[PDB]
Order: sequence, then C-alpha cells, then structure tokens
Amino acid sequence: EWRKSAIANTLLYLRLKNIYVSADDFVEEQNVYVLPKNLLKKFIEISDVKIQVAAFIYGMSAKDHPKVKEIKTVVLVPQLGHVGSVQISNIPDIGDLPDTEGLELLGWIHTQTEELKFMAASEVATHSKLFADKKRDCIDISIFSTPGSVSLSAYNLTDEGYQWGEENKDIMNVLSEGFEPTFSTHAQLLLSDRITGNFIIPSGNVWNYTFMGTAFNQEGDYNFKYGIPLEFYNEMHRPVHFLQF
Amino acid sequence: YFSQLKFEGFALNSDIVFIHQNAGRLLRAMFEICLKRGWGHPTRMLLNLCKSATTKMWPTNCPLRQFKTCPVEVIKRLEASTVPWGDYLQLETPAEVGRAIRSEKYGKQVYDLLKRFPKMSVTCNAQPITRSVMR
Amino acid sequence: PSKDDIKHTKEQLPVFRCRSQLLSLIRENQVVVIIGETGSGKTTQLAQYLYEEGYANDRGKSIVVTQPRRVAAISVAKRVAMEMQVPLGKEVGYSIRFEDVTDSECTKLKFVTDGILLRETLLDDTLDKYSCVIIDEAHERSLNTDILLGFFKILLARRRDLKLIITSATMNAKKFSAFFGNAPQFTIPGRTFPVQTIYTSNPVQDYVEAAVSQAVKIHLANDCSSGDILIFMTGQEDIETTFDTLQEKFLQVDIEILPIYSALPADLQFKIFQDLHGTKRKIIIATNIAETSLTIKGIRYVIDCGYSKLKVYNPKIGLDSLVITPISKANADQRSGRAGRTAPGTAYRLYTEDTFKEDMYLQTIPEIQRTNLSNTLLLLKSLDVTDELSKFPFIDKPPLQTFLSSLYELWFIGAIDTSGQLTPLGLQMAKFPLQPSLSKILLIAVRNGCSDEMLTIVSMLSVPQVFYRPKERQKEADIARNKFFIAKSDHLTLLNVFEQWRANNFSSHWCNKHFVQYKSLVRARDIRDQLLTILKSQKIPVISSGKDWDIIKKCICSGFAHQAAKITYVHLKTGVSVQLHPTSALHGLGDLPPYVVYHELLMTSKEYICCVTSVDPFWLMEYG
Amino acid sequence: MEQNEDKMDLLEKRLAKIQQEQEDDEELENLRKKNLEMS
Repeated sequence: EWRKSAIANTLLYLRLKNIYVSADDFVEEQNVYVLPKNLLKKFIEISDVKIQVAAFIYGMSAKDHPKVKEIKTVVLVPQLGHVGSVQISNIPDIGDLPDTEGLELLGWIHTQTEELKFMAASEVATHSKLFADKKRDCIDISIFSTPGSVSLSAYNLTDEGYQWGEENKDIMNVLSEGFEPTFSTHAQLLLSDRITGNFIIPSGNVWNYTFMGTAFNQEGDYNFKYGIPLEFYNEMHRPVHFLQF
Repeated sequence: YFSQLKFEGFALNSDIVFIHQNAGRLLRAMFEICLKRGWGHPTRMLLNLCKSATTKMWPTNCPLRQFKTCPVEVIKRLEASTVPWGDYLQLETPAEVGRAIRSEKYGKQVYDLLKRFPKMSVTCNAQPITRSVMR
Repeated sequence: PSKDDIKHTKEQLPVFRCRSQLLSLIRENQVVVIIGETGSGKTTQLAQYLYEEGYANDRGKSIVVTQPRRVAAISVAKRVAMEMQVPLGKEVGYSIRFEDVTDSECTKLKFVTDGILLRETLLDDTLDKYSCVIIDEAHERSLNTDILLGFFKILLARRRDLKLIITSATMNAKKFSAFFGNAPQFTIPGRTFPVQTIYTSNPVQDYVEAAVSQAVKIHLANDCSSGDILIFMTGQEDIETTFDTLQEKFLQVDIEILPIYSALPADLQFKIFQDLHGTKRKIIIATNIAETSLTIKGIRYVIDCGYSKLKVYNPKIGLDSLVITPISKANADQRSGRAGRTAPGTAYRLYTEDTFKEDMYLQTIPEIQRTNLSNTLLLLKSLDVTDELSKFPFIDKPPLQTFLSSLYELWFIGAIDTSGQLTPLGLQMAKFPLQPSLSKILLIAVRNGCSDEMLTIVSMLSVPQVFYRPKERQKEADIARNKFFIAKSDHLTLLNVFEQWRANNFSSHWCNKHFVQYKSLVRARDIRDQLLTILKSQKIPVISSGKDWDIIKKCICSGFAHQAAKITYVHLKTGVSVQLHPTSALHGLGDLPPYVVYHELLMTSKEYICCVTSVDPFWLMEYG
Repeated sequence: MEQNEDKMDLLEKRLAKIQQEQEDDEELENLRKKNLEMS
C-alpha cells in the first residue's frame, strides 16, 4: 500500500501552493515563533501523504525583540510514524556538532491528516511525553496536510494538558478520558522568507524506520549531523525491497 | 537488470539486453541535463543510476559486490547487517576486518580491498572577498 | 489416504484461500504476527508455503519453527515431512533436547523447541544458517519464547535478511504487534464450530460439588447418546475424589468416566483417545493438560470451574507458591474452545460474568513475570548482553526485586561480580542446560572428586514425579521406595533408585513393581548422557567418590547454601519456620536430623522443603 | 459459629515476628552495656 503513497508523495510540492498559517490578532506581549519558509517546504517534500512525520525545532531570540524566537534548525530523528500518531525517539544529543551554540530547544513540528483548531489527544500525549519533565514552554507546530494544501497551527500546552498526558501514558485509539481542547492555547507563528534554516539528520541518514522496526530503538542514543533529509520512501528507508527483487 | 533477475522467454530475455546496452548513454545524457540546469537532487540521483547501470547493482547493495574478486558469502552477510558501509570503512587493522566479516581468512584479503576502496578526507573554509563574492 | 489426497487436504484448509496473501505479506515485511485459528491448520501449511516460496534452500539457508512442547515438534515434523513426502531428517527435520533428526546440516525445514533455538543463539547470534524463523504457539509465552521475542527484535537489525513470523492469540496480537514496532497482524479464519457459553448466576460454594451436580444434569437431562463432556479441575487428588463421587450417582438412578493428568501413567493417559459406543456417554475429568497438551475428539460439552493451580515465585521469601487461583479470560476461553472442536457445543462456567470481567485478568501473567529467573539471567549474561540485560526489552518485564534477587543469587554463586558483570565460572556454568546451582555443584564435584555420582544425582533432581503414589496405596508406594533408603538424604536415595533400576537392566516392570515412573528414569539417563557429553565438551574428568558420599554433600553446600534450614524446621537466613515434605525419607512421626540443605522450598498445603539432605554447619562456611 | 469456634501474608508476618524477636536481645544487651557505660 506504500506504493500508492510513494507515488502520491511525488506531488507534495504542489501542496505548498496553498500555505495557510493560523493567525489571531497580534500580541506584542507574548512570544512569536518564526519558521523559515525553506524548512517548511523541504519538510513537506520529504513527508508522507498519510503517515505522520515529525521533527524537533531548535532556535533562538533576535536582538531586536527577545520574544521573536527564530527557528534555525529542524532536527529530524529516528521515528516510526502512523496515521494520526507518531512514535519519536528521545530529544537528541546534538551539542557536540558545530554551530549548535546558543540554540534553545523550541519544541516540535509535525504533519497531520485532520484539521483542528486545538491540539488533539495524540499530540497532547506525545507532547507531554517529550516535554513534561524537561521544557514545558515548548510549542507544537501542527501541520494539516491534505491534497492541494498545507495548514500550519502553533500551540502552547497547559499544565492541565501536561497532567492529562501524564495520566494518559498511552492512548488506545478513542479513550477520550476527559480530554479537553482547552488543554491547548494558540501560539503566534510567523512563516518567513527573510531567513533560511537548516536540517540536522541522523548520522546513518535514515530517520523513517517503518520498514526497519527492529533497528528502531525509541530509547535510542543516536548520533547526528547536518545533512539533506531523505524522503519518506527513499531507497535507504526501503533496503528489503531491493533484497526481495 | 539493476537487480540481475533471471528470465526464460528468449524475446523478453533479449529486450532486457538491448535496454541495458543502451541505458548507460541515456542516463548519462539525463545526468548532464540536470547538472547543466543546476538541479542538485536529480543530478545526485542520476549519478547513482549511471553507477547502477555500470555496476548491475542498486545503492542499497554494498561495494564488496563491486569488487570483482570478492567472496559472495561476505557480501550477503554485510548487506543483511545494519552497519553502514561508511562505518565498515573506518577499520585500519586486518584482524578487525576479519572480525567484521566473521571470517579470519577473508579479513586478510578484504583488508587489502578496503585499503584500495576510494576514500577522501575533505576540509573547506570560506573567505568573503567582497560583499557579493565568496571564495 | 495415499500420496494424492494429501494435496487436496492441504488445498482445502482456509490458510490456502489466503496462501498468496501470506507469502506476499512476508515479502513486504521482515516481521509478521499471525492469528491462526484452530481449524486454520497453520502449523503444517505455512512452513511448506515459505519453503516452496524459496527461502529455505541454499539461497537463504534453512527455516526453523519453534514449539514449546518436545512431542509437538516431532509430531508436526513427521506430518510435514510426510506432506512433503520426504524421509524425516532429509529436507524436513527436527532438533529437540537429546534428539537431532537432521541428516544434513543444510536440512531445509527444521522444527525445534524454543529452548534449543535459544541455546543456538549463544554459539551463533546472527543464526546465519537460517533464512526464516516461525515462533509457533507463542501465545503460551514460555520463558524461552519471551526471551527470543527480545533477542529477535534486536538481531533482525543485525540481519535484514532474517524473516520472522510470530503466532498469536486474540487477547495479545495488538500487544505483540506494538512491541514488534507495530508491524502488521494477519488474521486467518479457522474451521471451528460455535460454543454456547453459560455463566453461573452466583459464586459456587465448592466447585467440586457443582461440577459433579452439573455433570449428572448434562448426562441425564439429555439421553445418553451422541455428545461427550470435558470437566476442568485443579489437581490429581481433587480429580480422583470426583470419579468416585460420579459413578455412585449412576448406580443410584450408560456413562464412561476417565481421568487425565500429567502424573498419570502413559498407558492410562492413552486410552482416553480410544472410542466410545453409541448410546453410552464419555466424560473426561482433567487438569489444564487438556487445555493444550492433549486434544480430544467428540467433546461437545465443557464444564469450567474457573480456578487453576498456578506456580508463582515469591522473591522476598525465595519461595514457590502453588496457589489455587482464578484463571485468566484467555484461559477461560481456551477451556471453552475444547467443546466446539468436532461439532457445535456448550461451555458451562462455574462463576459469574463480573468475576470473569474484573477478578480474572485478561491475559495470563507470563511465566517470566512469576518464576525464578537465574538460568535466564545467567544465559543472558553469557551471551554478552550486559547492563543491556539490566535494561533488556522483554514484552512484559519481570519484577525489579525478582531481577535483583536473581542477580544476588548469581553474585552469591560467584557467577557475578559486585558491579554485576559475568565471571568465567558463570560462562562455564551457562554451557550446562541448568539452573546455576546445579552447574555450580557439577563443576565443584570435579574438584571435590564426585562427578560420577553427581551426574546421576543432578540428572534425577531435574525430573518430575519420580515415584508413583496412587490414592489408597500410600503405604505400599513408600514401602517399595524404602527398599532403596539412604539414612542421610533423599538425594542419595535417588542414587540408589537409579543404581537398582540399572541393575534390573533398566526394567519397566521393575519400575512398576517399585512404584517408580520409568518415563522419569529414561529421561534421567538421557540427561546423564547429555551432561556427560557437556562435561566431555568442557574436557572435565568424571571422577567417582565411591562410598565417600560426604564428598557429594560437601558439593551440595557449594550450590545450595541459601537453601538451608535447622530444626525447630527454620530457614538459615530469613529465619522463617518451614516443614519437610511428607514424601521425604527424612520425614515422619520419627526422624529429625539437626541441620538441613534442600533442593526446593515450595508452599502447597504447607510451606514444604520438597526433598531433604542432612549437612554439617562447618561445610556451610567452608563453601560460603 | 459457636460450634465451629492470605497464606503468604501470614508467612511474611511470621518472618517479621521472628526478626523482631531475635533483634530484641541485641537491643536489650545494648541498653545493659549503655547502663554500664553511664555508671
């Protein structure tokens, strides 16, 4: 069934002709996150039409306004994606790489097939699982991606939402255990051509472990580097296909 | 052909030979077009397809399959293993290669081949000459 | 019959409708989980499907299929070799403990015990002589199984070309899938009949008494023809009291009533498969042996008492408990699916729906969560999984104190250092198929010079149900045993049994005369010859101590220094008071040796030392 | 009830009782030695 999705993924660059960003009336009194448009474009181009794909975002404040958090790096990591959810390896050790100096971990960015105005249960669960004990101010940037279009929405999570993701250590598909949309609040995201970010990728290049579950260690202590990310169904994600044939 | 499949029907099993004995030129022309136009992603891919046509193997296959003198058992074992080729390359000692194959005897020969496998160390720095021109 | 119909049989199974989907799903995934229903015929079919699909040849090297049972591996190997029409061992073969039937090293399909495969992972961790592995009956969740689940999850990184198939039941297929990277489940229908289920509207006061009451009701409210009954019960003594009770009810007011339990002699186990007449009804009263180890034809009725005799290790006390406990939901369903084999049927459950919902857990707790693990941890250190063991990916992790206690045991024995790392003594002990104490005592018996006796005593100590003690004949059974009595111990009495058995040319009739199980004795000799082979692989000399049996007792102190007690008996380290099991040569309205070492501590009706040897305290600080 | 007048938990209580009994003598001997030191 991957074969159809692989075919479909070739056209993802056409979805970038419709980029919608969730914006409310501006507030200078709270943070704004700035995503480089090139990062968004490439992230969509490597993604999948159905399966959730995810990465960490790293960045820092400009001098002009401390509250303007420029995203500088997307860190794509060993993961195993599903529809509606994704399993992500730990927050990467990247600190021994060049130019990582003075980067914050800003949070995570990911694809979804559903369109919402709030963080869903799998988002609140994975977001809590990643950030609850570590750095609670980290945002989610969710991307609805659908034929013709992508829609970007950024959220902070409440401590009620963090606690709910601690109560819900795992999600069976519709447990709905007093989940509330109000666990999440709108965060100011801007998409910028004025700045260009880059990618960090795992040192063995491969990040999509769909065909490789045995080598996915969700606890795993992976090494990383700067590099151009592979697409979801790249040959190197799919070595068995070339062993069968 | 890139996978070296086996065939029964003489007509189809000569259609394939005609295809591969043309493939090299055609892929090299496609590669040239992309390199001239400046399209990095297809240029890198097309270089791998040119190599694949030359070598009768895919990028997911290891270059011990490109060393014409290599024993088959070693190739197959390494293609099963998760260890990257760029990782197996980093060995400087013959005994270590023997362990890496799980064959002492072949470690001696394959070490020679590894020290023959083409390898680069690269450093780069940039200098701004003008505001516009970078060396 | 005959070598033509064999193929129609294979084509007529529901697994054949989906044969192409099966062999495609294994092409497109390196790991597959399979729910195979009872009438899928999965076990014989898929192995042939994958060999015929080509992997099994010198292209990929052999296929292996694990079983949890020895007799299963042989029986399915015989069946599949005959479906493939080859002499067994030549292209289809098998490899189990004491018995490798593979006439070529390149034998293409190889059925095995999960323990045999696990043993082979130590000598070749990549298992490069194999292209595909099938874990059959993995819902039984054996220790070896559960270990291989983690081991394969890591090893298939190290070998992309190794294909893996895991069989599963419906309670756990999602759970198995999620552990294995959420890799795809495949569900095959089976040719199975409906079973009507009936909860009891209340808790029963005594399930034995309800069981006989419902047995007469099913038997005589129907006329007695054309529908046989299976009744599940917790143990032999409970079971034997039930036959007595049910025969009398017929004589007050035809029926054939038959036992089955693992301790029952094989001739009387076998007869339950033979037919019954029209107009007469068969009824079978059974332990959990009839859930899975044995398969009965013409059963249409089930009575389930809802309780079972589960062993759980208490690590705090260091003590096995055999507890009459509620069963799992899975286990209840497995009992229910004994009816419905041959034709549509019924299951009567001596418990309520709510007790099944809450009081019964869904899955049975896996063996690995409830047994001493020191054999496991020894092996899992022996293959160089380090603090990788201390963080090892099992499906269902053993309790922390169980792990730490097994670590403490290994540290005590000197298999492990104060950091938690394997000693060479550890590595040597791990090459025996043994719990570490029994390897410690054999290695020590070399230096002490009693290897020859130690081999047969350690062999006898491995074996269940060595003596037979039927309901009315406790005196005669013990009288026959007491002809072999050693005043020192049960342990040296086992030596006298094996010596006298041999002096009678290993006679089965002598075994029966003296109330000893010949199955147990032949297995002891098979183990002795295997352990002798392992010693000759480690080049150890098989020295005899002769009549200086104290040398053996000194060796026992090297292995069993925790497992010691003193007369009121009272445990050496924890100080809890304990009892000699009434089978012991040292038990009675009688004998009382002051200091004691023992083979196991076990709570049954009482907190019993299972079998007993006398000791001098000086040996306990000599050896530890 | 007039005419008629967990197992592991009771055993764990017997373990605690036997430990408590044997440790009391050492506690008392510590007090007796403490009294000699104070004297």
